[PDB]
Amino acid sequence: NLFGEPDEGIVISRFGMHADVESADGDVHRCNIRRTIRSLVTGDRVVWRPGKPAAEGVNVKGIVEAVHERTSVLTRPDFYDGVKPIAANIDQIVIVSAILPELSLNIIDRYLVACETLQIEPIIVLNKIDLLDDEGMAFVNEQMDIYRNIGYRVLMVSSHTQDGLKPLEEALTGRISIFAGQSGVGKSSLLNALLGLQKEILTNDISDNSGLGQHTTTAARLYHFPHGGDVIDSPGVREFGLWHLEPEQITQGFVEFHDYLGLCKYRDCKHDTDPGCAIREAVEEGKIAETRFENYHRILESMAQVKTRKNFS
Amino acid sequence: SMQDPIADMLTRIRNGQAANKAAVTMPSSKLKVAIANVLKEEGFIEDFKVEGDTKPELELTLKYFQGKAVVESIQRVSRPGLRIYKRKDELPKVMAGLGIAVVSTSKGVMTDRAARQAGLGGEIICYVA
Amino acid sequence: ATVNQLVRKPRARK
RNA sequence: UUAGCUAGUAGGUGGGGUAACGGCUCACCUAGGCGACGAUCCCUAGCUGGUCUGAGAGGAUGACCAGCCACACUGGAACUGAGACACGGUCCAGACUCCUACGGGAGGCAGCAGUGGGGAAUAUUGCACAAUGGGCGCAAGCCUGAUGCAGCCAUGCCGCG
RNA sequence: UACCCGCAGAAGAAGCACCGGCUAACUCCGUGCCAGCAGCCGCGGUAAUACGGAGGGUGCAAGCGUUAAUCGGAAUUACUGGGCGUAAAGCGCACGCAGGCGGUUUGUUAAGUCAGAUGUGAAAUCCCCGGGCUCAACCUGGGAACUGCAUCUGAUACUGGCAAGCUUGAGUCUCGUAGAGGGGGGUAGAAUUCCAGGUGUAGCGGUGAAAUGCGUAGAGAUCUGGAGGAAUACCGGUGGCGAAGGCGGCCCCCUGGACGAAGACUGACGCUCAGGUGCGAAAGCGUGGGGAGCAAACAGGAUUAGAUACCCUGGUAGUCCAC
Ligand SMILES: Nc1nc2c(ncn2[C@@H]2O[C@H](COP(=O)(O)OP(=O)(O)NP(=O)(O)O)[C@@H](O)[C@H]2O)c(=O)[nH]1
Ligand SMILES: [Mg+2]
Ligand SMILES: [Mg+2]
Ligand SMILES: [Mg+2]
Ligand SMILES: [Mg+2]
Ligand SMILES: [Mg+2]
Ligand SMILES: [Mg+2]
Ligand SMILES: [Mg+2]
Ligand SMILES: [Mg+2]
Ligand SMILES: [Mg+2]
Ligand SMILES: [Mg+2]
Ligand SMILES: [Mg+2]
Ligand SMILES: [Mg+2]
Ligand SMILES: [Mg+2]
Ligand SMILES: [Mg+2]
Ligand SMILES: [Mg+2]
Ligand SMILES: [Mg+2]
Ligand SMILES: [Mg+2]
Ligand SMILES: [Mg+2]
Ligand SMILES: [Mg+2]
Ligand SMILES: [Mg+2]
Ligand SMILES: [Mg+2]
Ligand SMILES: [Mg+2]
Ligand SMILES: [Mg+2]
Ligand SMILES: [Mg+2]
Ligand SMILES: [Mg+2]
Ligand SMILES: [Mg+2]
Ligand SMILES: [Mg+2]
Ligand SMILES: [Zn+2]
Repeated sequence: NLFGEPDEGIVISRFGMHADVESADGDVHRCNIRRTIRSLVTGDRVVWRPGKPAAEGVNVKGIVEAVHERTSVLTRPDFYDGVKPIAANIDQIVIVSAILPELSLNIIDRYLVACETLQIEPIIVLNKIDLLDDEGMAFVNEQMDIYRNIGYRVLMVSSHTQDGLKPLEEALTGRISIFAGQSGVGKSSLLNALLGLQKEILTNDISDNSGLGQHTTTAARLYHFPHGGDVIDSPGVREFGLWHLEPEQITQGFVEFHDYLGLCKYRDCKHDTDPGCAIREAVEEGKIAETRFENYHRILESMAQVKTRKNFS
Repeated sequence: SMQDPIADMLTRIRNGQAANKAAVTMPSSKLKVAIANVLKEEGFIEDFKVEGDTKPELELTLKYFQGKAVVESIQRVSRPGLRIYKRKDELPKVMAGLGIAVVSTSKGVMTDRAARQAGLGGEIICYVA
Repeated sequence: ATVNQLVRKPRARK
């Protein structure tokens, strides 16, 4: 009770019982939430009142009363958890990866399907590239040229080298960015080289395994660019929620496969065991790499294995 | 072991009375005769006989109503682990005076009703309910 | 339950 | 989640000591003494007749009444006296406050009230020896904040409008 | 002063809490899981006797509620008067001191207990019958009670002590029988792996499917010969033995208990157990050996989003023995 001025501000983070709310000038002011709020995510503009200070100048919290409408949303379902939105109100996502511990390609493909259902542009960014040799770097560059013909921008950086940070900053201003990736792919290190933030905490960095990666940093912490826009950190996530829509939307989740629809024999086609698939003829010709085609039916065979029990929102 | 043979005596009476046994036998002693002879004089049992001198064997004849237990329940009160003694005015009654309480004094074994005219106290043996 | 046990130590009142 | 404790310690002799017995004290002799039935150490506590609770057994507690012990700013000591190691007796040390001409002295409300302070919280800076009890004195008489009273405090009980 | 006479006129003299159930008492309106309420149960997002207010009522009374504290309820530290197969709880098991307890017959003692008496248990408080203050509270007479302790005189059934015993308890001897009881020392034959030789050829191996791995230096398979290691198929079974954990090829040596039969014999020699004492699955630790197979960590291949696990090919510690 005894609440303050209703105003518009950006929520910095989420802590379950309460949230960190930035005001209209840059004041860190933590607030709890209203009981009728169904969901609140990182970087969502809200209506809030900063309580009332009991002591003169010393206040504890305020409250977050109402939540504005969502421009975009990042909803990913889960077994025994349901559909949970992660972040919202964003224009650009940056897929961040590293060569250590692994650099897979199936992790790349299903964030592409999600961004086609949200009208967001993902950007492929590789880290830890200073540890390889130029024979190994040219092979990974060849594996990323497939991701260059499909229209997505690929910028290959390193935090301990400061290579290619300046072209990464110029395309990133004026927007908010999720640095999506797996556990221990250099998410916290790239935040240090771009922002110049306060070095007194500067992150939690524990990723030490035998052949794996550890997710030490929590869900999402909000900051600001020196030019403009915000950053959103991501957890170390190894999950794939494809409970959303029909497999017709899986065909729309890939860029170059748009231009090849309606060219096969039949009006409906599984494109794996069907005779006369023109999409399969495009892979056999070589205009589409076979790594993307074999992973495409791995997505379809994954829906034969995830769907098994049941799940609905 | 057989450290409380009076409790062993009350065990053999309560079993055969409930299990419709006609008569029981048990090892005799001087104290077991002085208790069963009182129960014969108080209408709870019928007769007692002794057998053997190097192995004294006491016998009891049971008693029924129409096949129902005359001695419904009996309760050992004092015991070798905890001795119980009362005075001539602190003698307790059983079922508010219906049942009798076997108390051994210096004038022999008698009931609490018989101890009023005797005016003595001592060791409570069993609550004959 | 045994009286001779409570000779050594009585019932512990909380 | 305290198991060993203890050398005047345990006992004996003799001397000394107090009103009285006694390691109460001293020299000597003996090596015992205490203790799993709680010695010793640590912490807490005035105790009891009782009150309260409970059918009783038990349980909690010790204000007012009464009995006893201990204490009288802290610590220690002795005198006086039949009786004190002495609340309004003394001496010494320490602490605190007061007086001072600076060298010194004065003081002990856990007595009746009363003030400061503490704390949720507890009273008038009153009257009288008329009675009771005690002290002194041959008695008269004097003294007694014991006590008898009165006021304040719906603080409790009881009764009435 | 109490008390009493006389005067005036109902004049000077009633409130608080509760009202869903517990727990005495019901309607209406406002409010909208917000505000609040609350000791418990839990009430209120569109009809709330539970919130706020009104009407009405209930329980009390010059008091009424709340908070804090103690006991009772609570048999919820169970002597009266609780439990321990699975709700909390029987030490992993055994030996055994102190402690507790003890068959049966007689005598003695009178310790415990019981009977009686004396002294004492201050008064007050409580209880009984009264008295008194107009009543009550309160004060007070006597009695009861204070279940206590000490001493003396008695009784001897039971318990204790002493004395003499007795045999059914507990033990001893003989004749026997069964057993993977333990310790020590040998020995057997399959099977596994290693090695030697012979014949012999393209896969062997492994899985849901594959792959790592192995093999033309001839694997695998088969046969002959040798070495090493550990375990004992069938018998073999809610079968046996051991205090328990446990214990299984056969044979010898040493040794433990259990049980049955016929009598003889000692005469309660007994039960139980705080501390104490010893045994005690497997893993692990220390020292020195030993090394097949299996197999943490780990190596490699699949699986997968990742595989750390599962699955597969290898493999150290360990598993083996002494201490
Ligand atoms: N050599 C090298 N190391 C790098 C580079 N970038 C990051 N690292 C190291 O990689 C590690 C992982 O970085 P970090 O940003 O903590 O990873 P993360 O993805 O944020 N982890 P998390 O999932 O917990 O949030 C750190 O030790 C960091 O120093 C790079 O370009 N080169
Ligand atoms: Mg991080
Ligand atoms: Mg002397
Ligand atoms: Mg004190
Ligand atoms: Mg006094
Ligand atoms: Mg003194
Ligand atoms: Mg003094
Ligand atoms: Mg004084
Ligand atoms: Mg005073
Ligand atoms: Mg104060
Ligand atoms: Mg109310
Ligand atoms: Mg309504
Ligand atoms: Mg009244
Ligand atoms: Mg309370
Ligand atoms: Mg109780
Ligand atoms: Mg119970
Ligand atoms: Mg249990
Ligand atoms: Mg056991
Ligand atoms: Mg008295
Ligand atoms: Mg009297
Ligand atoms: Mg009286
Ligand atoms: Mg009257
Ligand atoms: Mg005897
Ligand atoms: Mg073999
Ligand atoms: Mg004989
Ligand atoms: Mg080791
Ligand atoms: Mg494995
Ligand atoms: Mg070893
Ligand atoms: Zn097709």
